[PDB]
Amino acid sequence: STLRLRGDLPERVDLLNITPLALSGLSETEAGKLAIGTSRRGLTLGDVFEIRLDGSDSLVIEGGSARLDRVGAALSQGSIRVEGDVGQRLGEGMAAGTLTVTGSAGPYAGTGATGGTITIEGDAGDHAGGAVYAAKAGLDGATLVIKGAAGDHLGDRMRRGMILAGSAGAFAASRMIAGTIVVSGALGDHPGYGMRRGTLIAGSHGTLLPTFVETGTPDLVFVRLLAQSLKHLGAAQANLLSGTLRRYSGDLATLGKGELFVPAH
Amino acid sequence: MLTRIHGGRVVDPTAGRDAVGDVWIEDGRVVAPSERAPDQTIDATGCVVMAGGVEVHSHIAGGNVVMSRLLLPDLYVSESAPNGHPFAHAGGSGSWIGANYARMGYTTAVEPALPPSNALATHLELADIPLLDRGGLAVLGNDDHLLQLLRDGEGKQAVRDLVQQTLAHSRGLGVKCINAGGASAFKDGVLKLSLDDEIPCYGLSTRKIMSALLDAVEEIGVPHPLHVHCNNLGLPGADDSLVATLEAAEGRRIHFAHAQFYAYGVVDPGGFRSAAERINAAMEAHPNATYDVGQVVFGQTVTISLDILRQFGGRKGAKPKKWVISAGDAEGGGVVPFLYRPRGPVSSLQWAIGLELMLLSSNPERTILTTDHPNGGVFTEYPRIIHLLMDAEERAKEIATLPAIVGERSGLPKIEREYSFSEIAQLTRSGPAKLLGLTDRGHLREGAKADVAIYRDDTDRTAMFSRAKLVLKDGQPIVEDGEVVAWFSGKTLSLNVEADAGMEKRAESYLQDRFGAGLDTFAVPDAAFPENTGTFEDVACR
Amino acid sequence: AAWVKGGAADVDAAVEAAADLLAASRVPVLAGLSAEVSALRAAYRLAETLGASLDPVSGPSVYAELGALSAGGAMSTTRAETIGRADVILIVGNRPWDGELIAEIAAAAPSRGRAAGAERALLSLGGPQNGAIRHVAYAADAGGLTISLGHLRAFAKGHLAGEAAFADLAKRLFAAQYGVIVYDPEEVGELGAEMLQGLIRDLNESTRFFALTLADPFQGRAAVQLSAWTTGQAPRVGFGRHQPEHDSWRFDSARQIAAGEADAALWLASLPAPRPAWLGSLPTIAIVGEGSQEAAGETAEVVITVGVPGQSVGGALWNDRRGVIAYAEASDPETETAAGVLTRIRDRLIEKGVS
Ligand SMILES: [Zn+2]
Ligand SMILES: [Zn+2]
Repeated sequence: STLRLRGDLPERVDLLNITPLALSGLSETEAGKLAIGTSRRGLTLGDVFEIRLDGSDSLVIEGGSARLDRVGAALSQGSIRVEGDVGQRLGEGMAAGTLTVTGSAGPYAGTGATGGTITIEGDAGDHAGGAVYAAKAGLDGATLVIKGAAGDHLGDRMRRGMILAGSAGAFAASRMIAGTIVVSGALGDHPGYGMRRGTLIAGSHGTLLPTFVETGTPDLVFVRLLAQSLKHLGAAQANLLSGTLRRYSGDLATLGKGELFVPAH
Repeated sequence: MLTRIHGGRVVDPTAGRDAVGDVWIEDGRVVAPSERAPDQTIDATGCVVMAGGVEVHSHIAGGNVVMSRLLLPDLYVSESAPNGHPFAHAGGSGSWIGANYARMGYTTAVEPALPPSNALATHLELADIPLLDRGGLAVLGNDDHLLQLLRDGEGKQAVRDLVQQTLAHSRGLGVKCINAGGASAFKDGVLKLSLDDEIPCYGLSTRKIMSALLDAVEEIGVPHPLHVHCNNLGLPGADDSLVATLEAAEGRRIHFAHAQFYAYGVVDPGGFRSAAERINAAMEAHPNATYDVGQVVFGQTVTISLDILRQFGGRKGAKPKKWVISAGDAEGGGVVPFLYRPRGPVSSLQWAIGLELMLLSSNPERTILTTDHPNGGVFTEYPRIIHLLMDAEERAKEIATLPAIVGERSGLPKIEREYSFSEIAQLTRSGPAKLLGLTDRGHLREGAKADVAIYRDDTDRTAMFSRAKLVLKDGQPIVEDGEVVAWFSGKTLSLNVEADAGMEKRAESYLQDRFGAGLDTFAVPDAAFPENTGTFEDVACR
Repeated sequence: AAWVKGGAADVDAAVEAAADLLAASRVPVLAGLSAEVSALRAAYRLAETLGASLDPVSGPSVYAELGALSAGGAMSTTRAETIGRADVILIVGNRPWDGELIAEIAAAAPSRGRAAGAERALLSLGGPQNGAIRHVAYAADAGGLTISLGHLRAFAKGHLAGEAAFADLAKRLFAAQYGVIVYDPEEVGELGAEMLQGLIRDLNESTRFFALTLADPFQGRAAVQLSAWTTGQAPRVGFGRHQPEHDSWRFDSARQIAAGEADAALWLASLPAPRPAWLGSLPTIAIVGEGSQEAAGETAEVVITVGVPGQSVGGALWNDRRGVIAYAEASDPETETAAGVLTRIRDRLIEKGVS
């Protein structure tokens, strides 16, 4: 199933429940009439894309804009590939499957994702992997891979899962409930503000919070397991765990059960 | 316009009517059967005909009700409403709660927590509720003004002047008190408070404040007695607190709010036993007493209460784990979300005690049905509770799924009596309106307001009462076959009383020194409302 | 007087011109929202019929507080009870020093509660070191107030060693009877407020502590109150799908205009509010007070002068001192009201839909 983007979007568009499982059930002509526009004038799937449909669990959106909200949200089966850039809330509440984006992504991408793998070959926006307004948690178990560089508040109020970023902005791992975030490169200022539990690993790091204290250079069994987990998934961040790392305890403002690992020297 | 509603089983327990007959209404009021042809005729095949439903205790407006929608935007589901009335299907909104009450046949709903400080915003919120007529119960017993009056012993006359001033300025229907002195004790570091315990800085009991408010209410002559929120809500041993508070009234007219949360026996000196039988026994020994139940509904909800002393006590039990406590001016308010586990040993007992208190009552007019919305549960579950009271075999169906503790610690499975329509009309219309003093609402006899609820007969009373075949507001049909057809604004009932001129100037100097603002900031002017002078309707004081 | 195109005075015709502009747009926006509750009520009622989004100018400050309390909750008090009961007051930032609130606390000791009549201790984090009012000032950390707030909570939790600057502060706070931490959510931020509100939760394990969340001066707090009971959700709500969709990010007027999503917008400013500077870029309808500088017809496509509440006409406004909605009568004032204009534009839009 391929959706060829006809042109530029005039308004924001909500691609929720536009999962290949749902499209397969609906008829090809009937699926075109499905309205996805936010505005009162609205927009239907036929107005936005050139719909070519087949009974498969694989979906490919050819062409993308930064006005594609909730793309891949609540995906429970199969795969969705976006050859282009996308908008906010990439795979909000994704149950399982795979979701790959060639371009960059909008803010709040990956919220509430339970299972599956969301891959952004480009760069992620602010609040990537973070909780939306009033949200109980951000990432809730699906593994999020950002080949590029994420913005501010990466993994904000993250509950479960794993984040694999190339580079990260300021206030990363803020309000983190639990999980693991491994950015291979740079990390912004004041990381892990309000961190309760979790594991943050970065190559570079900015100014640390006064509430983060260094434990030392401990050879832990968990590190060996996390390294082998990254090796098996083909992660570039797998090499970062090869050497000896420096540890910092989770922010003392909340219960200090979190941690931060940075290479020794 | 003359209207004839014939064929239906008319149920009016105040007149003794439980038989099929005609109901004639002219000019929005029930009239005697006119021998002339009516303009319109409404046929009810079966379709038991009752008066307009009256709700006595429901947190429908206030600054705390606003806070709950901010803290829990997920609580109430908003469905798509093509060609629907504005915000009627917008879950949680004032229009949503108004439209849903009308669908069940209710035409009057009373707010129990009207703060004298934020009276305008609470009444602006009440006014925006459509269709229903609404009311607000001014809350006293925790503001420095009244407590300084009691500390000095200014006399019953001086207290009456202050209770009159606040009732007039806040435009309230009656007087309420939520854990007397509990707020002015929580602010001074108190965590637990009983009806006799001395409260700091004023050296007085909570019964001292309650007895003083009981005098003022009888003196001024409010048709609705003192709406009382007892001490130690939800704590094992509150059956001992409610009973001692009832005996502290000394025979005066009172009304206990959401008494279900107080019928918790102490049992061993880790657990709690049902005290419904002990409370129902004291309620028959005191004829001047009345109470609304506050039945617990399984599922996610939120507890909105001005009892900041108890809401801070149970703050750590909130699910989801987030809470808003505000200690301001008088009582402020506390909002903690609570989930009643569907199989929970604590929740199942709370659900059983709610029914048990109603099943034990000799007179359902004194045992008014409420859910303490939303603290106990959402008001939309009234048709279910009516179905559970009327039908014994469906009550055993629900008891079958609940754990053994229900039978071992309550006795609800042993009491297998069914409730009748005349007794359900005492729960929902007759009793509540008689308590609130609204003589023209609880009944269908000639002289009543044309507030009529027609329910199409069904063995499944849940569906029977969820969607009413026809509901009338002052003679005009508002909902038909369970769907709202009309969309207009009602009127807020306020007790007509005059503020003492010598008391108004005395309070002005007090408010200017404590807040830095005059009475106009506490006032509730008609010009602020969408309907100038058309939003309020006077109620005479007996 | 009204203005349409080049200075069309007629008020009735300006309502028709505003109705035509909103009907032709697909993404409408209702910014500003600095007026009476009656006007806010009519603005939300118009957006429901229109299918528009709303955003008050106080947006950033409002959602800085709302963002922290919708997820973490709050432990708050009022201004009068802080002046009346609090024995130790912590002043975070520089914004609370603007009002007379800081002088009212210092001038007189508490008159109510357990700690009434006792010596009052005033501590300041991030405030000016030398002030006319005597207080104990604590230096803010290099990172900022938000970093300092997290730093301070660590000493209060007992996680950091003693003999530090914030260690003495933590010792002074726990030794309290009625504690109040005054802060402005705008300048502190969403993260700092959730931390600040958490520090209060840790402080309440020993003594009673509260927060005095500062109010915005552009009626934003009343808009929250009204929107909550009208729509069931906070402001920044959109009615494109007939139901109120809450999205603090999507329905942010500053975000929408910069991206180019909104075609038309309505500016509601009966009381003075900062000009948004985008009025000329897209077709706008400006409902503003007669006294304001925005009265001229150059500011927006359609400009309608209404009565300034509390000055020329009566209206229920947010009371800074009281902390609630109160009705303010006109101070020495037939003029048109913002509620009367928004209702007439809604009536004309409904009229166009029938035929
Ligand atoms: Zn209450
Ligand atoms: Zn209550």
